[PDB]
Amino acid sequence: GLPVFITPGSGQFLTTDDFQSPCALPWYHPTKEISIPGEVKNLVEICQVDSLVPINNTDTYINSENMYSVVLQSSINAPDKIFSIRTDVASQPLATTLIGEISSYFTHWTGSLRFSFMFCGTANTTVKLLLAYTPPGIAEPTTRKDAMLGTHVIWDVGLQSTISMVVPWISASHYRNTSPGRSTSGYITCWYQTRLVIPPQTPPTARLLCFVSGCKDFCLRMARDTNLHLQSGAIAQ
Amino acid sequence: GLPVFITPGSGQFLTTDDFQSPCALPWYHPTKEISIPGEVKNLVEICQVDSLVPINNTDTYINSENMYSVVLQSSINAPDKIFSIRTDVASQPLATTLIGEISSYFTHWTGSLRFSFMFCGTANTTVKLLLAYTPPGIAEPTTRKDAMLGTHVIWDVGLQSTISMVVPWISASHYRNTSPGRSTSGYITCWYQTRLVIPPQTPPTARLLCFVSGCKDFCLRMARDTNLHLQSGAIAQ
Amino acid sequence: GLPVFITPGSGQFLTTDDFQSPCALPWYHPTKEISIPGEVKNLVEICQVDSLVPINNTDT
Amino acid sequence: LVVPNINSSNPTTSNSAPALDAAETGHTSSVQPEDVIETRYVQTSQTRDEMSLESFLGRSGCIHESKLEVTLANYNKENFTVWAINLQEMAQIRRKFELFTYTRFDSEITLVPCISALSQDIGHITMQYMYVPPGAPVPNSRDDYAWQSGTNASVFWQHGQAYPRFSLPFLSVASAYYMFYDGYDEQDQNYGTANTNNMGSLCSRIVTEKHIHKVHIMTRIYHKAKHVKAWCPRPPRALEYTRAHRTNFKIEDRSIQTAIVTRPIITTA
Amino acid sequence: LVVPNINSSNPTTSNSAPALDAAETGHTSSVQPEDVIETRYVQTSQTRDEMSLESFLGRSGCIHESKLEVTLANYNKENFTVWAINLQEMAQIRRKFELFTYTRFDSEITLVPCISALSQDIGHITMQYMYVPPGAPVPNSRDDYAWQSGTNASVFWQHGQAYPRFSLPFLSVASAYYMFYDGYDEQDQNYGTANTNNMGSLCSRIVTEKHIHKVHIMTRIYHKAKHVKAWCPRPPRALEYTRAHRTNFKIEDRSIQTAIVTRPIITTA
Amino acid sequence: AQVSRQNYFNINYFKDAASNGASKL
Amino acid sequence: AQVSRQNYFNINYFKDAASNGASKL
Amino acid sequence: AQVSRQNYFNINYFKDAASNGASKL
Amino acid sequence: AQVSRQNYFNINYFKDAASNGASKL
Amino acid sequence: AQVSRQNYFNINYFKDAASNGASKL
Amino acid sequence: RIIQITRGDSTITSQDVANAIVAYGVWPHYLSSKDASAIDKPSQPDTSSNRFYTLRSVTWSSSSKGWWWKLPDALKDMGIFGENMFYHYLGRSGYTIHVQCNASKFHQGTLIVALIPEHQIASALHGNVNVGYNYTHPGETGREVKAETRLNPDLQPTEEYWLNFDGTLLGNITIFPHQFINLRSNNSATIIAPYVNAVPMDSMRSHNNWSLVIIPICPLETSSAINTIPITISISPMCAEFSGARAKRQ
Ligand SMILES: CCCCCCCCCCCC(=O)O
Ligand SMILES: CCCCCCCCCCCC(=O)O
Repeated sequence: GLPVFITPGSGQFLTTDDFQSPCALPWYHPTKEISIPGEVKNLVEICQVDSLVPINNTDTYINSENMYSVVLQSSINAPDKIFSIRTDVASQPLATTLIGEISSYFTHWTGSLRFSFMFCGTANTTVKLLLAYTPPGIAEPTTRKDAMLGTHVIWDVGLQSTISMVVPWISASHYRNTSPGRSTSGYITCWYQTRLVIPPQTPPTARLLCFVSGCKDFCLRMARDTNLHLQSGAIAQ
Repeated sequence: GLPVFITPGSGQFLTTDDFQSPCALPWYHPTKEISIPGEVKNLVEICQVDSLVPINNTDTYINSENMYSVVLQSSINAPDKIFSIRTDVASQPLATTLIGEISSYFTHWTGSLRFSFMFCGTANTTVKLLLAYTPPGIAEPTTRKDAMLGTHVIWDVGLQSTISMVVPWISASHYRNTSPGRSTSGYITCWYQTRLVIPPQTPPTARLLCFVSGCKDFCLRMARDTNLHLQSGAIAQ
Repeated sequence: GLPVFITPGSGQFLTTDDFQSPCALPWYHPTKEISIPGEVKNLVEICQVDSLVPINNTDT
Repeated sequence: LVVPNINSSNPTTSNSAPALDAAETGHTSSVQPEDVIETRYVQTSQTRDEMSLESFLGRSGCIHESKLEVTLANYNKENFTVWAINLQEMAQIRRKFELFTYTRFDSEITLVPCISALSQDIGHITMQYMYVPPGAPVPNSRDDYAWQSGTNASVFWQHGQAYPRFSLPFLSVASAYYMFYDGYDEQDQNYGTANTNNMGSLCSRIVTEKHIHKVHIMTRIYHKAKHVKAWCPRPPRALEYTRAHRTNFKIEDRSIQTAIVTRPIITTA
Repeated sequence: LVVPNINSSNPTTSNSAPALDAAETGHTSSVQPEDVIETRYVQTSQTRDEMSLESFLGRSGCIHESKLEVTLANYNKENFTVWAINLQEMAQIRRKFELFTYTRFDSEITLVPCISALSQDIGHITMQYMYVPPGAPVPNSRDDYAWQSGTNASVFWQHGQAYPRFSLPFLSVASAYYMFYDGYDEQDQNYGTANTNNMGSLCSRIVTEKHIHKVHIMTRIYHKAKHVKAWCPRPPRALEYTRAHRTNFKIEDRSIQTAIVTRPIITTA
Repeated sequence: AQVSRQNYFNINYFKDAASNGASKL
Repeated sequence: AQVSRQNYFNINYFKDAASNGASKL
Repeated sequence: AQVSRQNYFNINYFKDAASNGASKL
Repeated sequence: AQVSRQNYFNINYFKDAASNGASKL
Repeated sequence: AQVSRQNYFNINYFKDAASNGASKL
Repeated sequence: RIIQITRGDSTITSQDVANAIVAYGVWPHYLSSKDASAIDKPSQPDTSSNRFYTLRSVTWSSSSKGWWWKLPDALKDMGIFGENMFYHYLGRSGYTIHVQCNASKFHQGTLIVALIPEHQIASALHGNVNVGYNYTHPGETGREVKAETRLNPDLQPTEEYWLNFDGTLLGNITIFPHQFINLRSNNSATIIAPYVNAVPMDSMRSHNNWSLVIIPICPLETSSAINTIPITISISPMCAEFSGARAKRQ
């Protein structure tokens, strides 16, 4: 027959290969497809949906709904820091959000992150906050002055209870690793720009919710297994 | 299926083969290319750049910058030999130059060599030198008369401090081995044509630098591993 | 991939075979040919040249 | 599949605040970099192919490890295995598919049979793997008549042979597989996907007749989805799995442990 | 790729001295044979293809020798290997790539697994090689769940099988690999390419279940660059290498020894 | 037939579609 | 397609370019 | 020749019809 | 070339006629 | 291409001429 | 022989050049949007940062073995350029390096002036040691080959100037953009260099792109009483761009 020459690699099983193989059920006709709402075609569709960041991840609020909100105080009359988080998509606390979870199935990422905040106080409660993003190469800011020297938004909480801020892609390389070592993409810090003011007979504190999702910008590459889930034993049948 | 006939050689691993193989990261999209100055496409580009020949390779000057220069003397009033070297690209002392190092990754060579010299004495110091190339088949010259009977250049060191001389390809065969046995491509010898003359109160000696590179002529073939580098042990991680 | 069927003879080494095989020195360019008088193309050219017959092949 | 370019942006002083919205609506914000900062014009060049479902799910992963310990004493009585097929017993694969409520795809199955020598030699070993759809007779011994495979599909592997592989078309009686099922039996029992996901069994036997070498044969089964479609994304599993077909997560004498790591103070990143 | 022809040349008596120049300028001389001697017309016929980067770097060379000594005592606890991938541990390959400051290419990896028999027989041995990108869980034992390879790429080899081989696309997050890096950590540590060249690990395990034959498996890994590009040539390494990712050359109680050979007198070639 | 890639050759060799390789995006 | 050589047959069989053989000079 | 399927490539390689694969319906 | 049978594909792969298969009747 | 013989099929599969089979006379 | 280079509000003249070298044949230019990664507008200070900065002079004597400086490190303290370098995460710049050294027609000596990309220095000692951040960041002072006892030496770079400080032979250093200053012919060397990196912009504090190495290949000799002469370096950033502004890094 046709003289052939066998090439290295022949006969191996590479789990990410793409070859054809004989069908064990010849002539079988599968069930017709019907219309089911909600089809997903690409994982980026999930990365673009907002999910709550467990910003209050301390031992006190840890296995409850409280890890998802921060409490603002009317008794504070100072430019205090309210909270901060690293900007790396798969770092804690972002890691367990939708976008952090999908990012953990890949090795590199790029793009801008959209952070949104929802103020949940009374309709008569007001406040102005400073939301700031500090590009890398420096320690996270400990004073409002140092924070505002970076990218920031001054949020007036009045009739709209929500705001969105974008952390732009500012990196030397086009992509970054989802597992960062001694590396950072920066920080997001929140500060009192003015004060949480309330009229008489109104609760003196109010909560804030923080969401994250990726922009049109966002992209992930090099699929890998996630470090965010385990199997330490058999799964019973 | 298609009747085929397996050919000898099948299944072997030849390190210099050229076959396709499945990609382990399907669909992966690599980082875009950006403009980086200095692209190299062919090793000959390196062979064509001048590098200093460690012409003074004696135990005295050996691990220093002095192995790269020769000292001329005003006290010599005679047609003395200043230095000499074999012309074989990978022989010592040429071996560790850029062109000698690249040549040591190949088995055969051909082409002309360009040798350049730079006089580093005072602007008031002068001299005329005889640079000569002796084709093979004879012992290296021991007298200026025998040297000049070959290919040569008489260099007047005046206002230009540099000169280039070309050692032409003169060989029976079209190529020569980079590892020569009982063989030579000839010699380059340097002699006082006149004398190193200086005015009063000027240093009585002056240095000379020698460079080598290949001409448009130059070509190497049959890639092989270099004899100019070793690994006698593990490289620590 | 393409369904194939292995034929008897496969994998054998027949010294008078005629197959292609990978080159161990890829991209290598051999020395140009120069003119050398006396090229022979076929053994019959030699058979057609006279040579002396050792007709007196005795021990003496 | 291209990611859009980052356009040039300028200093705005306006009445429309694109940064301001209401998330109460259940809609995700539409703010892009250009709305919040004076953006630079960058020509992004990223394909999104690797993030497609085909790419994400189209990778072979282990779904079952079948161990056959060959007994020489009752050679025909035993020496066969039975496994009710499912994608619920190995975590890595299970978690990826459970990111969706319904999935539909063809399956590529690759087998990796490994013979463990427990005697001086292994002789000649041949295995038979038969797919038994629900209702077909399940083998009861190494020499059961069901191994005749008159109509079921069987695949044979012998020592020395490359890894077996074959495809299966989408198998459900429904239009998609149920990754989750908020329902029961016709008898008000078995809450979950145990009802919906009955794909029959994969049975195997050592075909070689009685011999004198003890061996164990471990065949790992790998599954890769092809020509994939999925609907209704779900949050990823946050805890270890404990059972097949059930979302149960409680473990005895052990606290709930998620992948969230705590920190002392929330004002330090 | 053609080398130019040597043209005919005649005796010149002129005011322009092509042989005379100034190398102070940092420019290499342009003198060809015809400028210095009465040259003969020769029709050169040499291609320069073999001197191309593709040809020079496009050859398979050993970059790692992975030794797995199978222990029968704690069979599942050990029997796996981990190696942080890099081209710095074997001299021949390292020196060739370090002739450039930045390189960019796809990689072809060929594996040469050799089983060393330490018992009467070797039975049936099967190996699994898995590529673990940075961040993915690294296996901790032979039976780690990470070997399920739900999404990482794994390749299997069994005794009798031809040499495995597969390609990897250019892997960096940058536009080229750094062969050298005059920089540090974000913490002012780890000077060198240790920062820039983090490609993850190559892990392997013997897949066959517990058996009774002691064996050692040495898998040598060969790497060949394909579709190569390189920038900014550098002088070749002149001394033995001592560490990965560092240009250090000092060895304890040993003098610096280059490949230059000394001679007694410089007036004798 | 021939297809471009992120040019290569490709045809189906089996009669059942389940046998085919990965889908084109 | 067919290419000349320093004539031979050559086509790509895989969908990813990294799989291809040595580059043409 | 090429055939559609419930498109793929198919030709007969042997000289006796008994050698052929399953019949087209 | 293609031949009918008591249709199939057939070409010679070797340079010597003795190598060919059975003769056509 | 196809060649006559003392007809058969033949093409070169490698990029270096040294790889080719015996020369045509 | 005559050069005049005008940069910001600065002009260099040299009546004895070996005309200027443009490293790798590429003239410096601002980063193109096609190669860009970061998405914010880069600040371009122009004439306030793209001007000549003269560093502290070094003395060339008969026993000198060599010196090196690293860029952008050498300019970290230089006016507006230095400021931008630390207020921004990312920076990018090309340079015009003008090395000046005059003597007399009765002096002889030769310097090699090389600009090396990614000059990863070797450490002084054997064993598991690496070069400490402080030692590859000497500032405008640069580093001079002194062969004689320094500190925490397990953190020091090598002094083997003839091995290019990195295990390759001086002598082949000519493969890098370079010029010679041979006293009988010239009194300056000028190298114009574009930005060279595998990323479009980078951290200037963490990564030095170019290393400027100066080595006396032929010693300074003269019968004049003026037997040591200085070597002065003036460097002008070109097309400097910065991005990722925030507080100043200390
Ligand atoms: C015969 C080899 C095994 C074939 C396995 C493919 C079946 C997937 C069914 C998915 C339903 C589920 O278990 O949740
Ligand atoms: C999975 C098999 C190993 C793949 C090795 C290719 C990676 C080359 C990275 C070059 C950077 C360096 O180590 O200097």
